[PDB]
Amino acid sequence: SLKVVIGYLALDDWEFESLFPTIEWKYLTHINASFARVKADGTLNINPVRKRIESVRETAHKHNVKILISLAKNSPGEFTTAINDPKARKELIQQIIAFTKEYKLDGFDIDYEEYDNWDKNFPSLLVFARGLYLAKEKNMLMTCAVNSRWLNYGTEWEQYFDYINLMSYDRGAFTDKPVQHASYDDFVKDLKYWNEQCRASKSKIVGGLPFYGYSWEESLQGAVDDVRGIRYSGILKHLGNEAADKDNIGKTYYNGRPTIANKCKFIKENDYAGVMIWQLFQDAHNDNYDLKLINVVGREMMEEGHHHHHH
Ligand SMILES: N[C@@H]1[C@@H](O)[C@H](O)[C@@H](CO)O[C@H]1O
Repeated sequence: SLKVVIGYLALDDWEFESLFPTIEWKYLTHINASFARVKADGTLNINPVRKRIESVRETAHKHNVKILISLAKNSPGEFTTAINDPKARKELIQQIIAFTKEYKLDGFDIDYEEYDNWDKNFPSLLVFARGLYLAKEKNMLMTCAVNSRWLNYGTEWEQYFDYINLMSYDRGAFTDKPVQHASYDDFVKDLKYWNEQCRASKSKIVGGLPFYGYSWEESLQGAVDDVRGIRYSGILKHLGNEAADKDNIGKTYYNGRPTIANKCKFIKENDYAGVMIWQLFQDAHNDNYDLKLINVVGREMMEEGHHHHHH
């Protein structure tokens, strides 16, 4: 089966202008334009993507990369409210299909993360999934960003998606207490979980990879964001190039090149669909080109090899 590399791209990222011209398209098969936000009434807040979606699509397509619009809650409870209301649900489904057609995208990605009353709300989420699947075009791609092991998705869910992107990161990282938010062991167990418990064929299961981490270091308390999150580019900037080949330095935990490489290796060695990346823009800049994580994924998943013309 064909391997994939699905990269998330935040279209309203502060570093967009500067970094967009550097996207390594040869190492990507799909990109998820980051978030048209779902509103309580089923309508979409497309402010984070409206200004660049068309331009991103033209570029992606020029490099034969598929582009999907990723959807997530506008604010807590809004995505749930939308799917729990019949008319708002039908409106939402029409908006997604319409946005996808209007901007000539290849599909859409569902990133539903309303954890309040998860089990109670799942039947309505399924009703939503079934609907989108029925309303979408046959050729339109339909993917989803999912959690593993800690939340049930049942065994029906899987069949409606071309690719299931496992968010194997942020594990136990929102308290004091430094932790590795994306360990190798958790990555492997998450993959197993979807194949053995959610009964999803390995052929559509894709392992998520983080191009960022967290730091509980006192010296970086202002460099990290809202939740102590820090980009790989930030990690190299403050911790030095030596950080590129480790998953931890002091109280800063992330995924260095060896681990990213090893996760990619596991994917290939066990015939999974491929890998996914949360935020391509978080990667190192060209000042550290050789230490870029996308190049590690590229060397593992999209290695051209030695070839010649006139075969
Ligand atoms: N014709 C091939 C190219 O397609 C390939 O990209 C290049 C890589 O070095 O080798 C050439 O022989």
